[PDB]
Amino acid sequence: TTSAGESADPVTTTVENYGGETQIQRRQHTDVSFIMDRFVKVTPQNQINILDLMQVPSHTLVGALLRASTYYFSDLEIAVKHEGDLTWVPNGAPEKALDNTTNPTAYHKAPLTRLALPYTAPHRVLATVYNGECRTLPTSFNYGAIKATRVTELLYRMKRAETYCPRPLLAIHPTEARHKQKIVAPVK
Amino acid sequence: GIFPVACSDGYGGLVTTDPKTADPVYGKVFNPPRNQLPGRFTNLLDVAEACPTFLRFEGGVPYVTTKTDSDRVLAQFDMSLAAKHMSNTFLAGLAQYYTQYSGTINLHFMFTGPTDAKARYMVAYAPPGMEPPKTPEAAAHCIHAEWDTGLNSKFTFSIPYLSAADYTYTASDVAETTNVQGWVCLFQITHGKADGDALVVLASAGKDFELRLPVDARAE
Amino acid sequence: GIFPVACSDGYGGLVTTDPKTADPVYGKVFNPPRNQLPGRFTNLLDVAEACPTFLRFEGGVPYVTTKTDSDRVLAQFDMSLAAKHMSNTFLAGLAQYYTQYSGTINLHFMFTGPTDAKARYMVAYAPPGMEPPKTPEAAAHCIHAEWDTGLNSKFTFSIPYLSAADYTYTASDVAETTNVQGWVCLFQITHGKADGDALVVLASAGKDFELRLPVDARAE
Amino acid sequence: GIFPVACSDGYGGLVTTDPKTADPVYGKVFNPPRNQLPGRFTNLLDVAEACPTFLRFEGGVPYVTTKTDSDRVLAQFDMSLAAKHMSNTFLAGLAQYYTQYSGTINLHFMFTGPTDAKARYMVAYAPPGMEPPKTPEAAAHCIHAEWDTGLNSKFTFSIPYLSAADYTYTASDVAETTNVQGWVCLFQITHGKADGDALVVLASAGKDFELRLPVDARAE
Amino acid sequence: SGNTGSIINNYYMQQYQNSMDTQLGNDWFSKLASSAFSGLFGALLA
Amino acid sequence: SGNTGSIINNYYMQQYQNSMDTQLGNDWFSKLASSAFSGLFGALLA
Amino acid sequence: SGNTGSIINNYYMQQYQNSMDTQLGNDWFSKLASSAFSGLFGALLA
Amino acid sequence: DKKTTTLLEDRILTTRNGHTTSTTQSSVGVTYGYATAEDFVSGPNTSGLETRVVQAERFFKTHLFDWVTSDSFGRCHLLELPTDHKGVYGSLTDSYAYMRNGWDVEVTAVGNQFNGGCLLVAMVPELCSIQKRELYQLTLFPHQFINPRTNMTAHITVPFVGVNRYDQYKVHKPWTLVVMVVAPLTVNTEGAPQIKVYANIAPTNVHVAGEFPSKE
Repeated sequence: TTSAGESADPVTTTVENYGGETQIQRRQHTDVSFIMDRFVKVTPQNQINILDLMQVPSHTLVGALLRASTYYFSDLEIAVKHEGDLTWVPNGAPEKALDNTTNPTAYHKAPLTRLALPYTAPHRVLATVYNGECRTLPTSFNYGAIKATRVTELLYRMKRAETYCPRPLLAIHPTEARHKQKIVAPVK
Repeated sequence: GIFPVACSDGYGGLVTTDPKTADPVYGKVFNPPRNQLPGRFTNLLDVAEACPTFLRFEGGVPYVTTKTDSDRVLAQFDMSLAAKHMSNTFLAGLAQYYTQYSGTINLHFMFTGPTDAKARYMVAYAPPGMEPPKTPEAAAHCIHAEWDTGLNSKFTFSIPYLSAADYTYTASDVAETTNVQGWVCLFQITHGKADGDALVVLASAGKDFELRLPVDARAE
Repeated sequence: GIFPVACSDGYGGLVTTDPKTADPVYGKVFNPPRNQLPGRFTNLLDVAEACPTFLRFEGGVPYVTTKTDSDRVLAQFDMSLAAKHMSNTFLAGLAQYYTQYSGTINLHFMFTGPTDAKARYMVAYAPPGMEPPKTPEAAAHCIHAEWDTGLNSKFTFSIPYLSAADYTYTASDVAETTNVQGWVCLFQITHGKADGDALVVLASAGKDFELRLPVDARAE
Repeated sequence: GIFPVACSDGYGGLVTTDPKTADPVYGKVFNPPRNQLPGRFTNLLDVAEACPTFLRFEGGVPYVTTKTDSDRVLAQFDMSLAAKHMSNTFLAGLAQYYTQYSGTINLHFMFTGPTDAKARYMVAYAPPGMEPPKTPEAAAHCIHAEWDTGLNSKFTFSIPYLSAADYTYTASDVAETTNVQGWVCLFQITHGKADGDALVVLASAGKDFELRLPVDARAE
Repeated sequence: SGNTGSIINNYYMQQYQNSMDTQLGNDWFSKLASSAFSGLFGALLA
Repeated sequence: SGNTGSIINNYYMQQYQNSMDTQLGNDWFSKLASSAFSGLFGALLA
Repeated sequence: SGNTGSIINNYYMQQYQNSMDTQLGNDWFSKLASSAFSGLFGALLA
Repeated sequence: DKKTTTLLEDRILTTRNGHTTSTTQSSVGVTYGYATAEDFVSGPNTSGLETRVVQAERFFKTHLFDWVTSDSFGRCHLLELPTDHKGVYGSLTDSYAYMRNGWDVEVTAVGNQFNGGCLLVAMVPELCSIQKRELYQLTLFPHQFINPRTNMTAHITVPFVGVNRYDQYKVHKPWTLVVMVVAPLTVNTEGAPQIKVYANIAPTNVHVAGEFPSKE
């Protein structure tokens, strides 16, 4: 169909235009809450680690999709491999609090510690970008912090995720006509 | 006595996509209200349908320009979400995180020449199994649409999903020399004083477009 | 057979704030009766609302005295639960164990001069973003109240919660040079023979004052 | 407190045929539709009953040929699923994966001589305990059937299950010198100009044939 | 169905335990075996 | 009550889990805070 | 909701398992996609 | 255009903001971005002390840039909002500590119908800078195109957005107006030689809280 292209009103033609038939679609895998709900690894600091989803690398599935939203909300689960006991403090806590074990402290139990944590920021939602300094995000954009004698692995998992105002999501720029890769296949 | 249980081997290890939740440690937290915030999206494909994004042509521009040759091919590219032409689209950005897709992909063409420039174009879908057509006459035998310029500057066309299997791969294998899903062929039938004018092209998901099987495949 | 279970990795370690209870070992203990004991409190904020405690001014005293200058500022301090002026209050003692707060804080001013000493005072709340006012004339443009002395010796005023976010921090960060929540400014408009007389100041929690997110942050 | 349990010794190890299922890790996968696909089979014995397959005789052929001697034995073989004569049948291919069977096995005989070749045959089942008969006269005392050629080229006969126990073994033990389940004896009573003509033989499962106790016994 | 024998309900939803089948718009060998001729083709005596 | 959050019943009887209170023969600060004067003591204008 | 698939009730109260949302005093992209024009703008022949 | 010779028909739109109006005869409609109304304006962060200031809800103007034939695809002009304002709205930012408002934005690029080329105008939240590849997806944001053969005016209306219900505009700018060249300007023989791009903007639903002291 033709239309006024200057308008942002979406136009979605279908194959029925030339005699085809539109099929049924099942889009559960592109549901935001479902797709963000899985663990992703970040490289940890030795002891004190601020819980900040922007640490998730931008090329990962979770990191790229998170960056494709401007504002977001979620609760969180973390899985941590650590020596010693692990202490968590909420958003707004003095860093010294990390040495006091009345703050949620999980005693070491092999092979790792998994915890469910609530959102604790003072804002109604957080943002992946913030036009203040025109990089740096306000200090209040975090889910608290953790500390152990040694933290060797740290995974984040967004729960009940909500996203607002989509932003660019980019695939790899290929050099040839098509980006080609080795796909899994039965052997020789 | 107490309840006897069999602690089973092969179960219980942490799985990164497991369907259960962790034990909580800090309760009774009430959040600041966020109801009615603007711009929410709950399914990435709603965004993909509603917001078409630009294709990329030779030279790194989102348009093809009128030719004044005997060569009437404006663009010909692999119908692949891994194609260079689709590489800056939101659709390709989303598709890299799933292994399979099915359904309709819509292309939009917007003419930007002045009022005194006129043209007639043709889009055709060439299926795999034969080399793609080099002329509008050979391409006429394919599924295709022709349109001209006028008051409405945009034309939209649905590329149909046709394949032996019910799903196709979003990625392209190093062994597949010719594109397994065929080609999109855009021709200029003719033009009247439209030399140098640009036809801008965008793509969006169709009504039955579907992505399935999440996958995290990038190394960087 | 017996019931199979998956002993799950990542669960089961002792957590200092966990929501479950230990197994008991010594039963059937009945306690001496303690019903109707006087003075019970079940929420720390009931105490904070009902019992105002003293502010601390220069010199380590809970009052400011009438000035006989051209300088009409009695006190100006950061609206912060970490401010030195609030440091001996029950409110600050409670706030150090939570990371965030919201709501109203009430200030009380009690005149203690003799019957033949009269005065007129002004309290103003100056929000962050501009330097605090140095004179009653500049402060008039802020939210403020003026009152004079008479039969009733006390005046109470609510400092409003105004902020971009729904909660503010109880602690003050080493990087924040100017107080993020503004200032409380107390001025003397004028006085009649009140030289040297003391205006005692106290603070209590307002009706919607709220503390959230317990935290144990002291090293000593 | 929490629920106490006894983690029991002797339970929980992985068992290759256990009756429970693993924990899932990747949900919400919908399959392409496959309803009404042709050729489905849900029980291997339905196939064994409906599709008779060829016996194997000396020389590696699925038929016996008319003899012109005084010797009237066309074939005599052990009534065993491990017999060389049954070794290329689907029935034997299935039976090697179970340790016991019971019930009826059907043999089919199809005459392929020209219209002017006639013959009369006899099949007999000889039970264990006495040597198998060498002549049609001695075999007459066994359960048996005789038939001749004509318009219908095929004759089918049920070998009965007769044994002391309710089940018999599908495999044959190295210690059993004579077949524990007896013999199948096929004779030619006489023929009229059928020299060299072939009688093709096949076998299928009968209505009450049953295999039980799966076993994986091959080393190669 | 299959080699499964627990009497209690699976802890996980079906949507997670297995892939879900869909339908568009049937045991051939069972019908074929059932259709087998089991009689006698001519006349029977005694 | 307190920092406890299990939805299922305790496996042990109350008599064992905690000491049992007895009665002979009441939140003072809650009443005190509720009784606070929140008005205005004289006449109000505008 | 999300990638969760247990059929049995969580052992912990909701108040502990997650933060609790509050309300003051809505899927924009779903409405936007649904509102898309899917017809034909002029006359249709054959 | 979906209307009817020169710029016309149901393509004539008049917008009124306060005592200011703007009329265009080549409208292509109005794009509402993210919502068609504001979310709650009275929440707990202002303790019922906020007020609306209707006198600030009116059009103000600025030049953006001059579109010339040498600009190529991707050439952009960014305008963070709020911007300098010397009228009533601007004085509010010096008088109150907290504020919120949406924007009613009109961008015009007046050449003639013999020019060719195309501009994309978009309102983008939290945008300081953008990469070249991301420009191919600028249509994910509330937008409208200006294509000389069809129109000279783009109109986008957006609500206030942000992690906070009220803002401190001296330190944060929630919206950025971006105008990008999609296809280069062509002049040919009868087109205008260049096209100056101007913005006519009105703050909407202006609320303020937290009165400041005077400098006196």
